[PDB]
Amino acid sequence: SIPTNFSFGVTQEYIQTTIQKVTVDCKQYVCNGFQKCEQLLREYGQFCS
Amino acid sequence: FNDLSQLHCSYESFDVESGVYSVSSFEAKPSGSVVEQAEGVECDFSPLL
Ligand SMILES: *[C@@H]1O[C@H](CO)[C@@H](O)[C@H](O)[C@H]1NC(C)=O
Repeated sequence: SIPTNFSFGVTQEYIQTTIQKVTVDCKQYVCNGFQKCEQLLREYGQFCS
Repeated sequence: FNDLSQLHCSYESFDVESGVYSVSSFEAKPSGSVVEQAEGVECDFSPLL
C-alpha cells in the first residue's frame, strides 16, 4: 500500500509548564486589622509561619 | 520591631536564607467618617410665635 497524494498536516498542543505564582499575607487575610483579632491570633502563631 | 523581625520569627532562628520574602502588609489610615443616609424632621414652634 503506497500513497499517491499527501498534505502537510498541522497539529497544535499546549503544555502547562508554569502555574501562576501566588503569595498571601496571613494576618491581613485572616484577621482584617482589628486589634482583638491579632490578640486572638498570637496563640496559634506559627501557622502563618 | 520591623520586617526582618517578622522574617526571623517566621523561621524560628537567628539565621535565615537569602532571598525575597513577603512580610505583612500595611493600610492607609482612614481620613474621616461620612454619615449621610437618613435625616430627621424639625420641631414646630410656629404656634408659639
Ligand atoms: C490531492 O489533494 C489536494 C487537496 O485535497 C487536491 O487539491 C488534489 O487534487 C489531490 N490530488 C490528487 C492526485 O488526488
